[PDB]
Amino acid sequence: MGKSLIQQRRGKGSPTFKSPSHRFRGAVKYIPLNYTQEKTLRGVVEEIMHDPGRTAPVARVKFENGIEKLIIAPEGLLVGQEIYIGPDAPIAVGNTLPLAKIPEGTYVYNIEGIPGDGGKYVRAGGTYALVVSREPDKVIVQLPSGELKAFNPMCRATIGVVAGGGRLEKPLVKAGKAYYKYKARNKFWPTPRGVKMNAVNHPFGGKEHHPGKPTTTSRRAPPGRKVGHIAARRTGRRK
Amino acid sequence: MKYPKQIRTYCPFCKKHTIHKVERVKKRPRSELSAGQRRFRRILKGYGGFPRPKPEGREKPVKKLDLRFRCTECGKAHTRGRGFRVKKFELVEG
Amino acid sequence: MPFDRQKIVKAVKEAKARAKPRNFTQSVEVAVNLKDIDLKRPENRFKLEVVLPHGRGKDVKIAVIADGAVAEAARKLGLDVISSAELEEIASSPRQARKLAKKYDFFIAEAPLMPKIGRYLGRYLGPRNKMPVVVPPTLTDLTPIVEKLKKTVRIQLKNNPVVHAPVGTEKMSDEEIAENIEAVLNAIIGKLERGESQVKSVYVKTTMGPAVKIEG
Amino acid sequence: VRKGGRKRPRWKGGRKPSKMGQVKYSPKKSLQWIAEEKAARKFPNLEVLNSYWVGEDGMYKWFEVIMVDPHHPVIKSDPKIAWIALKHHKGRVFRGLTSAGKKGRGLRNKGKGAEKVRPSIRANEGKGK
RNA sequence: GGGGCGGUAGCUCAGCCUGGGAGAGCACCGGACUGAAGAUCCGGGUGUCGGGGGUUCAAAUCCCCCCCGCCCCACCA
RNA sequence: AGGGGGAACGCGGGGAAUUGAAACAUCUUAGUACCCGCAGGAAAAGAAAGCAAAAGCGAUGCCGUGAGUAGGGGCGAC
RNA sequence: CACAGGUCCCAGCUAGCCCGAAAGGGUUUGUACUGGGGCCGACGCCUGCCCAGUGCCGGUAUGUGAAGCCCGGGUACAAC
RNA sequence: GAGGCGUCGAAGCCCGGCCUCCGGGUCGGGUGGAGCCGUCCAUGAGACACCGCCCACUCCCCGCUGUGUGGCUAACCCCC
Repeated sequence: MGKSLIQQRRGKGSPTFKSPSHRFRGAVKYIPLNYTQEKTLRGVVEEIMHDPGRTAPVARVKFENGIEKLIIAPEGLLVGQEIYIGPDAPIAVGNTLPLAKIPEGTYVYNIEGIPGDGGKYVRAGGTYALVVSREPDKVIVQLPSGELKAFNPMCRATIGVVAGGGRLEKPLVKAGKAYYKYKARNKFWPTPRGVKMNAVNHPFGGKEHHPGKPTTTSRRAPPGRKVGHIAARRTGRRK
Repeated sequence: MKYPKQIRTYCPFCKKHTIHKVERVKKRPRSELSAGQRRFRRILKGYGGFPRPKPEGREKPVKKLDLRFRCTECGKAHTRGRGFRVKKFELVEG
Repeated sequence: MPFDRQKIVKAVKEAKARAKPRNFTQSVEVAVNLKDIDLKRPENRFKLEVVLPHGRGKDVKIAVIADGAVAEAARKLGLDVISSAELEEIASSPRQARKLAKKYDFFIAEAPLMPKIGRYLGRYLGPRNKMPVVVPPTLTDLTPIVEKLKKTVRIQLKNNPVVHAPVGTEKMSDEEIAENIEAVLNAIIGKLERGESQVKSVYVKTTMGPAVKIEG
Repeated sequence: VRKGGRKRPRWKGGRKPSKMGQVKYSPKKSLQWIAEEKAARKFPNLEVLNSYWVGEDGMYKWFEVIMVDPHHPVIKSDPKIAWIALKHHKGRVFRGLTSAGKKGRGLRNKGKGAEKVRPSIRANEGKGK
């Protein structure tokens, strides 16, 4: 029958479906080598740079341990800003402190998933999380999705919004310019439609128009059968 | 279809005609029991031969009649040659 | 129970022991659980009589109607032999002040009289085996006279899970009543029931003797 | 060593059904024996005399492998144990002459059933186990 | 052939462990009512309650023997 | 003190399919082909928790025989 | 065929999805302005009606539902 | 089995909790201070006469045992 499909190739490490990692220069960590606590650490905004690999603004921060690492830029940033880390940091835009010291109702980004790993959530350009509710048991944060997630208040996070936006998703205009975005990322494009790709290539279609099986597929089905609407709970929008 | 509840016919045991009392032949379950059952311990992976149950009907509208005729004079049953095919047997009084 | 416990087993000799300051001279009770008790075999069901080897200790009232030579035979054994006149008195009125129903335990009849016995005395004497019923003997002058005078004890089965046939009242030596208890046991076990412990339990108990469970 | 049986390659063949078993096809080679081969490999010269199970955590099993220096006169002079001198005793672990091998190979039986394990397994063409 | 559930007044059934001559609604018939159109009232009963027997004090349903429908399972003993 | 080599043979693992059954899936091909590690001039087995003609024997290979016999098996081919 | 555009779908990251015999690995120097999968094919005007069937998804009183476990019978033990 | 129990203190009088088909029974306080009963046998089925074990629905202390759930960390594991 058929062979490995388009997603199945990605996982292999195939080079058409592998990101370049040498025109990339990203990542952000708050230095978890000195834990969440400890005021020992301050830095200076060294530069506002373009990160080529996230196609986004980034800020370079130069620490007083003498280490250069990126922190995701706020809006309104200007070089020569001071960023402070530790609980002894003042509550200010572009300063980083644990959740407990952060009051509710303020825009926040770059929150840790698990305490001491430099962020695992909210690292996207122009996108920001809002601190809705705070309890010393657990601090509830409102995600870019809209979903309230509970976090432990030992986690670090920074005050402000993330700079840019309208510049990480704007009109593609034409095929040439669209193409330039997919080299900056990794998505398989141009990709044809399954409906008139053979029943060897793809479960649906034939040579003619007509599907072969319905789009929405079981969640308990094996690999190599995740096509169409994958784990859908409902479909369409009109009768 | 109707047959009397008691009826006089030949008994080999006592070697004479006598009255017999009728009930149905009653057959056993499986799952211990037998040498054919022990043959179904090669269905571990035995998918083609005998222990895969050769999957096919077709599977016959009739059966024949099989009816114990039970002796009163010694209480031992017998089953014998018959050929009454039946699809709506009734036992009735007699 | 006045004394002992009813989950400890004793012998039948030392289960009955004479020791009463009461006015009452200890009434003896035999009570038994049946395991696999049914009513769809007559060999699970325990309705029968058993003749005790030293008797109850009080007499069974038998009233007899007999006709023919059986009437004479019945007289020889030490009986009045009452008329069928009595069936009419019983049946006709629900009187009290002289009624002789509620005072009989068994009846014998010769075979033509039996349908009347069933309907008439059944009304009054009823269940608890004070009416005559064909399963325990109530036909035949010959043997049933001899047993009733020999103080046979009467039995009928309360379905679920018990049967009780209390042997009698103590009017004799302690051992004599152990011989009585053995007969009652041998009739139950002789009827064949299913599985192990068809007599699940046996107990011997009294008004003011030992009250004990025994083997069985 | 990890618990369980062998974890085996998955086929690209188009074979018969009843040869597709992966967990319904099991080893005859014992884990105690595997432990020896890992040990013997690690240090090229030190040679496996025997091995035993030293207990287990229920997630893994532990075995202690006894190794001896193949050249070191001390063992050689005292005859209580001196089975290392001969050439055969060099490379004994792979072929199955140890405790673990002897037990796994079915030289444990010697009476009834000893019909296809005698003298050897591939003296009969692999009818043994 | 093994198990479970429902077949009850013309219909669909309630109570079935909550036992008796004993049920319920809805059709249907009769009566108001209406110029007509229209809406709403007031009466009536049809199964000891699927069959046949037993225990029970009065059991439809408990027990013993089953017909009819439905769902899950089954030839050579 | 070791790698590696060596004409085949030997030890331990891993282990197909065309084919046969007039097809085909158990079965058959076959523990074959093929793959990995490893020893020797033979290898390995080997001095009894054995046999079981209940009697008689006392480590172990191999050849002839026991025999196409017991047993397995769509009870079909084998 | 691609295509810009349009739609529908899932997932808070110790994720979704997928690769590997294993040890592990891709997407990911990624983090919902993300990235993964289908369907349609610029722009203008529109996209009616149906869940009976088939698929997906959530729930499930009641019914049913394996092995393990438990109890009773059997068996001097075991099969059953 | 038509009788059994008691002056260690009982009916019968006065109240409390009480359930219910308001049938009638149980039950703690006390007055008391020595009987109340069944027989007759009405009643399809007979005796809180007395003596035994029991069957309905059901409730509770104690002993044994599962699962469900929440806390803990000492295993173990995921993150840096």
